[PDB]
Amino acid sequence: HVFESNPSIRKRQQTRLLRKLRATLDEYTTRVGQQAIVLCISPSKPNPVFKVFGAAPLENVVRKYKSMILEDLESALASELPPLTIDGIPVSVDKMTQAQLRAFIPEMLKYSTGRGKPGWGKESCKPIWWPEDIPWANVRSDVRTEEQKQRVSWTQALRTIVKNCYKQHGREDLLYAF
Amino acid sequence: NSTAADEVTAHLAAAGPVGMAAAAAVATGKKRKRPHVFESNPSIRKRQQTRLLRKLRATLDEYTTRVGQQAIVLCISPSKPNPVFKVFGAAPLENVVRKYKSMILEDLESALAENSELPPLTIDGIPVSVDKMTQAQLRAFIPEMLKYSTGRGKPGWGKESCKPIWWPEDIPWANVRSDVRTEEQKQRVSWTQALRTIVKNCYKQHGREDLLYAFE
DNA sequence: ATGCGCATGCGCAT
DNA sequence: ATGCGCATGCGCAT
Repeated sequence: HVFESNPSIRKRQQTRLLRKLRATLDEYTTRVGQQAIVLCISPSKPNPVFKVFGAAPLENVVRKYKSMILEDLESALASELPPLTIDGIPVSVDKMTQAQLRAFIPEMLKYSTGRGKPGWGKESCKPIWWPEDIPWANVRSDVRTEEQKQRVSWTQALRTIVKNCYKQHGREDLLYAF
Repeated sequence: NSTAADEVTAHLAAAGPVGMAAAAAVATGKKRKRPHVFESNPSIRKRQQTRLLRKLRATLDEYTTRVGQQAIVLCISPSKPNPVFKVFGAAPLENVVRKYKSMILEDLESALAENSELPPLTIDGIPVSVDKMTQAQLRAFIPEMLKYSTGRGKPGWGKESCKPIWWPEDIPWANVRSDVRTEEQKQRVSWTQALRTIVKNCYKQHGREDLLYAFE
């Protein structure tokens, strides 16, 4: 998507998306039975909008933090690939489990190639950085030769897939968490 | 916020602070007359949580891009020892909010403060039926259930002097870490069913079979 | 001695 | 066509 430069269209979209956020969140909080809120902010003068909606009592709890969150936010304000984080927490590539790597790699691929679907098994879709000793095949199930498995554990091969991608894009800053 | 006035939210609210958080969340929606209802099956509920978080992330992304405005979703489960506190959305608001995990958790817990030898069956504080637990959850639960049932810190796996009186006759008295049944035993009863039988037998023996079937 | 949690396959909804 | 998440062994810290 793109920022909507026309304000009339921007207010139309805001209304549509905010409302869709409310309906999706209401479905989430009821069906999952979990406290969750959406928080939207604009520090525009002279009255910044601090809009919270979702589950009670989380909604009123978060509202009490308007002044502090607004303060802290003005302040933070003072080749793309995902950061090495699983659920908002940073992980070393060497810290990720096989299960974390199997989930991380298809997301990484989307960023690296631009494709929503990787096209496993089609050589025309294989990235240039794909490791030479790993078949271009769904990481769902290791299909390497049995001697390949003796040399390199599957967890280590999966880490190599990730390391090759970040280095190919020159994103050591993300891989090593500078 | 009055949660006792519906059976599902009633059972949720009596499970403790995680369940009170859940009951209050479901009750928020009952006030808006919304169509949906809570999902008692933890495998379906996990699947819906995944689908629905994906949709929220995508809508937050579109909103933040098209409207140009910082926006996050925050989800919390006040569990112990590790509470769920996931924030996602626009940066840097995402990281601003993360720094208040401490305060927001204690503030949520405050606002929510408004007879069995055997523990309740819950997944991360949410009541669950024994027939809906996964194999991993049953296998992890059994050694904790043995501590409660026998009072022993160590179960003495394989010591016949430690085998519980309710232990199922067609399962070796052996660490549920690894199924050591014979192949014919394995063909007759799935490992998940055997593990359910271990649990069911224990609760039956203690007279607390009512703790086994949350939400039917 | 014993259970936490990874490894990894693979069912199956997508 | 594709990746979530359950089934179970087992490494290994305790």
